[PDB]
Amino acid sequence: ELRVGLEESELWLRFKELTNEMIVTKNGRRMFPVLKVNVSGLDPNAMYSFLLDFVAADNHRWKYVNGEWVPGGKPEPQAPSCVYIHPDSPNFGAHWMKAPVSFSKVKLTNKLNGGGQIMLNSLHKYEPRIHIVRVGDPQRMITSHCFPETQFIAVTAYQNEEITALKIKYN
Ligand SMILES: CC(=O)Nc1ccc(-c2csc(N3CCOCC3)n2)cc1
Repeated sequence: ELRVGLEESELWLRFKELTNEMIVTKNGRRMFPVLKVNVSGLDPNAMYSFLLDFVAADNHRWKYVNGEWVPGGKPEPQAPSCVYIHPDSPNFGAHWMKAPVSFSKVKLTNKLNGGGQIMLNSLHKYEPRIHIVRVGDPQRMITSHCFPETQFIAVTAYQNEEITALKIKYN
């Protein structure tokens, strides 16, 4: 059976405890932690592509007030659906199962200036999601997994000084 496990889940949870934040910039910013997953139960002989997108978590915005995150207004219109294609795609099941799959090069932006980046609205919460797409399949089978440990609020600058400190501590 197909199993996709989050790697470094305890590191993600140290960030989620504080409410995790990821910087978005005009030119794009890599994530820390990096999203990495282990995979078993693909057909080692078949070929798949791996995709990453970011699902909006709430029907409202957030704001950091008196040291706490609280509901911060109505949401901005949905960011356009951008998908990040894992650079190893397409590849054999055996390739994806050989070692954890890392999305270390994805960049998050708040400006649609292209470059295979993901556009996010500042002060909104997102949950990373991975899709596995079978190659050459007339049914276009796709399997999708969410990772609740990895939820974060997109920000143009860190709000929580503890997040700023944790980002330096572990990176
Ligand atoms: C059942 C069903 O809805 N299937 C399905 C839906 C969406 C995709 C999809 C979305 S972007 C994509 N790419 C991007 C280019 O490289 C790999 C393929 N594939 C694939 C299959």
